[PDB]
Amino acid sequence: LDATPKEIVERKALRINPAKTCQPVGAMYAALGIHNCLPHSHGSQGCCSYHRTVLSRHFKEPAMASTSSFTEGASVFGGGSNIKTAVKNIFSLYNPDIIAVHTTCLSETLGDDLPTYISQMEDAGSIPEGKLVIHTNTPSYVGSHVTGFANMVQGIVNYLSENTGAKNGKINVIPGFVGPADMREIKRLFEAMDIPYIMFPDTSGVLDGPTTGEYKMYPEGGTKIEDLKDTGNSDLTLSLGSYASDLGAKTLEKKCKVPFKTLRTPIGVSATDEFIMALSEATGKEVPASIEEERGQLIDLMIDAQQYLQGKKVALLGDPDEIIALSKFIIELGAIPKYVVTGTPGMKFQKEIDAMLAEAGIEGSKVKVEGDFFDVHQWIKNEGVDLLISNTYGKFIAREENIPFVRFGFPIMDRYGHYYNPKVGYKGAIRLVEEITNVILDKIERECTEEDFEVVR
Amino acid sequence: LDATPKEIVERKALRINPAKTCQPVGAMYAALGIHNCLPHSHGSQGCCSYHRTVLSRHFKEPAMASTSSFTEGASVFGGGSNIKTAVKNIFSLYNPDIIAVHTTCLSETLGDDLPTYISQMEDAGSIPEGKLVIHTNTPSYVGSHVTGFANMVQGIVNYLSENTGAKNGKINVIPGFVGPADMREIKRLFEAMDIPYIMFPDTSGVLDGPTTGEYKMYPEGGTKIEDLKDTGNSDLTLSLGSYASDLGAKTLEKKCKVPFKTLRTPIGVSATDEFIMALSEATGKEVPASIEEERGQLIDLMIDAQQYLQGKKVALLGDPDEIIALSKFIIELGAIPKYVVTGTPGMKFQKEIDAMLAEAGIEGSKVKVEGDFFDVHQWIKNEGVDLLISNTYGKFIAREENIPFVRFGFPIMDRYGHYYNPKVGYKGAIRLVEEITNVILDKIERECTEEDFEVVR
Amino acid sequence: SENLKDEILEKYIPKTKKTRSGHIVIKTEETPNPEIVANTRTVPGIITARGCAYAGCKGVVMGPIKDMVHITHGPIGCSFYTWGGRRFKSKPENGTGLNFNEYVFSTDMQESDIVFGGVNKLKDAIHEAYEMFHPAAIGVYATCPVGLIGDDILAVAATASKEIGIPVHAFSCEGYKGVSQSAGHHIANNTVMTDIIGKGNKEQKKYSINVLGEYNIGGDAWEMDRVLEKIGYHVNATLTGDATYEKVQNADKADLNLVQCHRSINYIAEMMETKYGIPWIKCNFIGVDGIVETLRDMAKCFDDPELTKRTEEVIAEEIAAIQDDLDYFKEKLQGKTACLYVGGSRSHTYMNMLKSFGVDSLVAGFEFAHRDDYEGREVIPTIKIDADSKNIPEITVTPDEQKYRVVIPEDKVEELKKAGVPLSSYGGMMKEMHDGTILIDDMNHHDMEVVLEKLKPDMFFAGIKEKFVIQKGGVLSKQLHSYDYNGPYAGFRGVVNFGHELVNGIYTPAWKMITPPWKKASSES
Amino acid sequence: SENLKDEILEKYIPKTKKTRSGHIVIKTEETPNPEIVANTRTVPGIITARGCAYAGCKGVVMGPIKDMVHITHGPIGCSFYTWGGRRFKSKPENGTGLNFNEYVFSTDMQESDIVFGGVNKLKDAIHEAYEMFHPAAIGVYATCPVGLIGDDILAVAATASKEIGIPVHAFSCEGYKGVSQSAGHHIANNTVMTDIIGKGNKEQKKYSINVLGEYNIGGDAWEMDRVLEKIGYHVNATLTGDATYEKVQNADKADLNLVQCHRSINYIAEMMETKYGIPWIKCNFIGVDGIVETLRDMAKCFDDPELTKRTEEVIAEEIAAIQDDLDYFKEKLQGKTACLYVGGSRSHTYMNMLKSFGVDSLVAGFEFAHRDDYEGREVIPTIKIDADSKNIPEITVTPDEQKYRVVIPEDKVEELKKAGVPLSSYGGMMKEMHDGTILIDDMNHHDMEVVLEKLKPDMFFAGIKEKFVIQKGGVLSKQLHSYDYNGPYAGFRGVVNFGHELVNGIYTPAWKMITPPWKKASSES
Ligand code: CFM
Ligand code: CFM
Ligand SMILES: [Ca+2]
Ligand SMILES: [Ca+2]
Repeated sequence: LDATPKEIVERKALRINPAKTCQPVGAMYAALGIHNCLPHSHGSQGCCSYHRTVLSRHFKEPAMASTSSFTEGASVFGGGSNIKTAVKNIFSLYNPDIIAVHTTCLSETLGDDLPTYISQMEDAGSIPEGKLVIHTNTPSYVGSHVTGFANMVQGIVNYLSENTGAKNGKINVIPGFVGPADMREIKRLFEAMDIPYIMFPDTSGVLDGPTTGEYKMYPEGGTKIEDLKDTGNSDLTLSLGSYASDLGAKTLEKKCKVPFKTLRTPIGVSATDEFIMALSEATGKEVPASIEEERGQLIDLMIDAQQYLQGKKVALLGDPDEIIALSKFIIELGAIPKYVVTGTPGMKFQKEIDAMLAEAGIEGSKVKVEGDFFDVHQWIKNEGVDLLISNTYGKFIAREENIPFVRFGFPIMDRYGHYYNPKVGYKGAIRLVEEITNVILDKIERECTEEDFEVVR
Repeated sequence: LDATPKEIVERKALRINPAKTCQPVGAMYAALGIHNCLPHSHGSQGCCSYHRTVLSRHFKEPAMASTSSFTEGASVFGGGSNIKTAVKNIFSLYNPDIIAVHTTCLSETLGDDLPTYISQMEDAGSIPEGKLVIHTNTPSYVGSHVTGFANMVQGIVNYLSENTGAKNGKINVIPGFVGPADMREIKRLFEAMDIPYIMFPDTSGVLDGPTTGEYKMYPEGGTKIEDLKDTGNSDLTLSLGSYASDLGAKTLEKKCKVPFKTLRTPIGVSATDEFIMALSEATGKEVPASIEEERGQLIDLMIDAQQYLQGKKVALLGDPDEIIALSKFIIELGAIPKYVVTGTPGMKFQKEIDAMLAEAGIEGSKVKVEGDFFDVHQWIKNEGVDLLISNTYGKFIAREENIPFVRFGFPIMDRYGHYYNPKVGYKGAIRLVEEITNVILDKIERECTEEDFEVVR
Repeated sequence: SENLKDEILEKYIPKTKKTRSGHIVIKTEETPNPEIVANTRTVPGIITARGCAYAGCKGVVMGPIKDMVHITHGPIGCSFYTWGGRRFKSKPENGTGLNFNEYVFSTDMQESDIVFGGVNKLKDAIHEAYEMFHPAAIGVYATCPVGLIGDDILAVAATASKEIGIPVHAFSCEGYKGVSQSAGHHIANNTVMTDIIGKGNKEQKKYSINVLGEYNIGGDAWEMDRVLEKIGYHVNATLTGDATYEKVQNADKADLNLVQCHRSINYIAEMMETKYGIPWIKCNFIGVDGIVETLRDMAKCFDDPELTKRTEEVIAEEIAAIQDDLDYFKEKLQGKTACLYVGGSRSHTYMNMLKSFGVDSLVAGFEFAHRDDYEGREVIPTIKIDADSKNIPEITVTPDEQKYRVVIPEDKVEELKKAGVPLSSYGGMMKEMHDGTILIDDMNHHDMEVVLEKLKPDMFFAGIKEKFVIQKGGVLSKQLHSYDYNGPYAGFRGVVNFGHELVNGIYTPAWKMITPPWKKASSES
Repeated sequence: SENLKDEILEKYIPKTKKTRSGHIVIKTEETPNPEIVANTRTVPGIITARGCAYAGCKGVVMGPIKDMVHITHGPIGCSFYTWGGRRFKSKPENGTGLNFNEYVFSTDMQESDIVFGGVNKLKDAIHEAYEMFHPAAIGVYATCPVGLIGDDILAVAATASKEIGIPVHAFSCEGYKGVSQSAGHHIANNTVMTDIIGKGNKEQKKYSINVLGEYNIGGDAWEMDRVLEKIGYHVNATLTGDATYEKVQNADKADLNLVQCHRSINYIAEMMETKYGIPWIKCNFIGVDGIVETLRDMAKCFDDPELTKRTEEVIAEEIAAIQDDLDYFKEKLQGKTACLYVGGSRSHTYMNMLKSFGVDSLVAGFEFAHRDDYEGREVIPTIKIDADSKNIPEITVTPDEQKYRVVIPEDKVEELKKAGVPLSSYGGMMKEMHDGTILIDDMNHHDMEVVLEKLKPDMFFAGIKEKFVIQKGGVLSKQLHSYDYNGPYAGFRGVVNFGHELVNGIYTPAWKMITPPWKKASSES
């Protein structure tokens, strides 16, 4: 699985094997986090097929979205006419309570003003009694899917957040670009500390779920319009991801004036503790015996497995929020983050990683923001690493250089059941320690000599 | 990982690589499911040590127990004096609320009359107020560790579960010789249902547990002695799995006529649906959405991974009660049970999984009660199987014969974390569909040719 | 007939009801095979299956050639979503050679490239790709912003070619062209035809065959070429899959062209007949009947009994090992009903195969194909162009003065006449569809749910978006695009893989256990 | 003062306190080397870690000989618990060599067997094993009921042996025998000496040395022999290790016997000298000090200039080899406190290796060791027996006449003075130990806890059941029996394994993360 020059070359313009994808699919993900939402791609129709096909492949599930299917002509006459028609065949045929719209390269390059287009459909009675249209602007040539997520969170606060003068004693949570299982786990934790919330997006009963025998275009998870409106009357917002929940955070607080705190995505001991600590300093809730047990069973696993988790150098690629907090966990475990890469941009990834290594006296590690898989493979060829944690395309390096691989991130389009596991919390972290220990011990028991092979490890 | 003939040698005397251990460990285990109880091997010294070592090496947790530390002289004058000294030293130095005594082949061949030594101790004031020594006769040259568990649980109804007339509204549930995570899940489906219960034994806050950074000789989980007493006046007793659970259930039903219900260990669709249905039928109440959904997600996962599942031949090796429930679940996954062995004696296992393959139309199967690991490897030498699901020693067959293998049962001593997730319910069936599928996909991903390597699967 | 058209059209708002209408045709003997309206705009806000022009050019025709770096000009997702999605198989030419199937090369456009068009980032990325990997040629493909930001990817490739000394081919396939990926095929077929077929030297062998339009998805071509290697035919070029640039270049060292997929390669099938006199045949290596016929037809175009004798020998030999399974397959599957929906051609080929198992294809249709794929090649004199289709340049071919020959004289008309050997003809799908059969062009999410709820098919063959919709309601969607990660589904050997996969998929145990005990019975426990 | 002894004792019912005091001692100045009562019977209902006779005869000593079928005569738990837990690594002799290491054989006793004797099952199982496997010897091992039930395994064995041809060897170690695993090491040792050991016919070699009482745990013996092999000695038997039954039968064809574990085969060392004239030295290959003097004293006995400098050559080259990390291990590990409780040799052998690091031992005991092991082989006249215990065969031998030889002339007493080469002597544990230290024969869970909570060590070495009590309380415990499934810990390369494992044990971060930030000062405010 080869032909990478071992000899490192630095490339200026040829992007090979990217460790990111384009904004619209993050924006499609987040919009599927609203109940009775049907995402709309406003640009050519190629972009819709591609993004719904990746969402189905990673969750073995349906992504449903519609297009202003742009032709030759919209390059001359905009996409006004296109979303107008699109909205009439949507509401007529398959009616969402909300159409959440986002754009592609085309609409951003052509200068499409879907603020006036919406007001036109609206004035023109093309939006029925009581229904609605929301939009965000997801330009493909800046940022990545984390940024499309982060922008759709803002467009929905911007259209829907209200301070109607009456505070709920709820805390708003924006879970970041995490999967249904992590939203579901954090809801599990709120409620364990007995704190009412409003969590948006909420892919929970949308991108996992039951084969019951009836199909619904609008599954029943996601946030209800009414609750998305009530976010303006909360006491606090908690952003779980400075790259993904923060535009929202700010935009809710500049608009409804509901103040926000930014935490790290809750992966591993350090960042999961500061998550329960944020829930205490805020409501004043005493932390139960249960979560206490959960913390300690991570500590007995971390400690019992310790021989295998010590001095293991790891290559990690992914999205900024999840890889920053997972690199903290890898340090906490005993291991060394040797190659830390994100395709998605931003200084903060790189200088947060820099002072966790520097902090821990780890040296020789390479931190690359805006790097791909061709970079990390060339690295492995001049300096072999001990574990690989990556989304599904990590497997090509892991079979060439026989490396223990742990699939993590978006996109994993490979194994079945993975979307039912948390990676957040102490439960998620237990499951991580467990698969990291097993892929390692798997390789050992395969590699070793007959005579030199054990029964208790 | 040598020496086994291809050419089958059906032995009548030489046992080789067995699929069982003797009685005392299940009884030891069972005793750790009582709160503030110290297990005691009434007999031979090295037995206690060996038995406390399989629990410490499976769970990576302490298993405490004391010995009568018999000598040559107890083989003349009885082991009475030996237990009488031990009762004293146990209460003074380590102070249990209850001491659960069970026996070994030495005292059992010696014919050592425990109930009269017991009588002697507090008729001669030896066992203090609020303290108890309870007991079961455990002849290691009979049955296995499931028989041991069976026997400790009927000794615990015999000494404790009394009917005072002041009847609770509870149903009692005996979980079988299942793990602390299995006992945790069966409590939690009851919590999703509102049914009040008493589960005994319960190794949940015990053989899996958190590093406090304090060592407590009596961990906090386990059935309380006040709860084991009101096991005599409850509305029903369900016993999960015949070989382990029926004995206490029938004996309770006899001293206090409390009904009992025998249902299988809840692994996969039939056994879980039925457990659930049983709680429903019996209590009048209806099944919650939480469960409908865990159920839906299971059927959906078995339907999405279905491609892989259909027609895989499986070699199963484990315990009677769970391999009965597990073979039915590979039968509903679409795989064939080819080689189903249990080491532990009993007709039922023959009979039940026999029926299971006639109403399924599966042929070519070697099901064998009271077999061993040598037998299944010799069979595989003749026509290979696609998956192996045994404890840790089946790994020698796996490596040697390049068979996918998932560890299951007693004892898994190679890995970390296993002990914290179930194999029971909808969850543990999701979990199991996940792990048999990854093991099969990982294999093919490893052994295909480089142009047969796939990216979506 | 017309009655299901009303169940489907009932719900549409009338302007969409009008447009949509010509795309749903029901076959009646009465209307002995009719006209469908294929290849116009997709309607906005309808949920369709369809793609972009780039998806047929970089995605499907060009992507397959194994030793050319294929680089994308535009933002990252156009490259990302081509990275192992469609599974065409390569292995390097004869153990040595290049193979680039595993990577995706891009120019990852950024905002400064969108405002100050990234043409040196192409110049640079072109020189970079060449220095690193020194490939057979480099292909530059255009994405939606290249066109509008005015980047002349064509000129940049021309300079590039001369400094870099390698063929550098530029392809304008901006996703806002045509109406679907069918348009994309046309754009790619032109540059190949002009500046790569014909250029080259490798002298021809006897019985040189080319299979045209076969992207070797899941091994299929390795399977056809197994059976043909086996007769003594020299397949000179599969046009694409595992195709070397050097093997496309010498695709005129052939005798017959065997168009497997007509919708993507017919432009070349046609232009070759004209420049070199290499007649095309419509061939079908999917399903047994299709296959036996394809073998007997091409053996009739070639002249000789030694080669006809061996064809009959290997025909026999082959289907006899495959036999007891064929039988098995039928017994499990007879009486069942299928509906089929792929793009371009797979709703048609997979039909003979399903008759072989006693399955009835009630409904069928394409998400991007044209009128002659349904009706016949005949109707091509007859077509209403308002459209948006291959209003994309069309090019003309004149006899190659030197390499023009007529390889069969006029017993070619004795082929077409006698025993109906399909010399330069196709008579589409509709032709083959049973009576009381429905055809739906660019069938959307609405349309398949009344076909599903009214009609109850036992299986439904579509793709990925669509797979989990059908499956969720309790009916079996197998995807005919990506084989459900299996393969071959072509040839005698594929036929038996397709057979079991389907058998296994219907007899899947969990299908029957979707409804719980307390719902379907113990409603109050 | 050191009221730790007094602290341990004070909670003890007073009949217990009087047996228990003799067990704990303090070595101190006035008292260099105090008496300790050792090989006492175990007190009932005190958590002791001690095993049974069978663990020591069948699991420990005989167990490692890899081409005998060692069949447990008794119920199934006795055979199951010797299935791979004791980590003697074995490897087939020279490729085609029988190895039964990954198997566990049994006549699994039953009910009918107790009431009628499974003496007949043992007869049939022996030729089932021989037939199926064809061993070198077959071994019979007796559990608790076998003594009780009347099956005389000795007589079945001897008979079947004649039938079969092969050596069937019956060993009575019914676990109610003795007071611990020691009883098993005496039982095994007579039989192997009497009817296995000087039965071969190899023509002894140049510098035939033997390692005795080495079972090869995690390749320890393989590292011992690679240093010894380098130098020029020919190791001839390791007694039991990775031993063929055959090089045990030829254990007599050495000049010098290196005893590594003194508690286990000191009976062999003894009788071997007395029948054949072969002197033993007390060797130690754990710790760089332990190993360099072993080597030097070995050279003192094969007084041979090249051999005596070859030792000096290889020692130095090999310490350069592990130098840089031995003094890294130190940078991080000096200043730390250690306590050791192991079986009957290791608590003493590791004691130099800790010191080499700068880690001090503070408390140390043994499970089943005796007075010569805590105190020195000299008190062997002062010891007298029964704990409840000893009805263990005291075998006795006569020198061969035709095969006894003076390997060292009385030069031996030159050497017992001459830097006292520990030739046929052993000064136990207490004299490597420093002042104000504690020794604790047969430690309970109560004792460990008092020690642990009063002295608060940094590491505590022990084994699988202690391992987890000690670290749940949050202190490092590594295992000195199983090596924590890595090794060698012995050797030269074997130093480095311990050091790194150990420092990676101390510097594990979850140690420091046990307290949640709230119940710390952050959860009542
Ligand atoms: S949907 Fe083929 S005209 Fe084209 S990717 Fe599939 S039914 Fe395409 S047969 Fe081909 S290899 Fe295809 S399966 Fe013509 S090439 S734009 Mo999706
Ligand atoms: S506890 Fe050795 S006297 Fe014996 S199994 Fe270990 S400290 Fe034994 S060195 Fe040895 S290989 Fe041993 S480690 Fe003597 S053989 S009855 Mo448990
Ligand atoms: Ca699904
Ligand atoms: Ca543990």
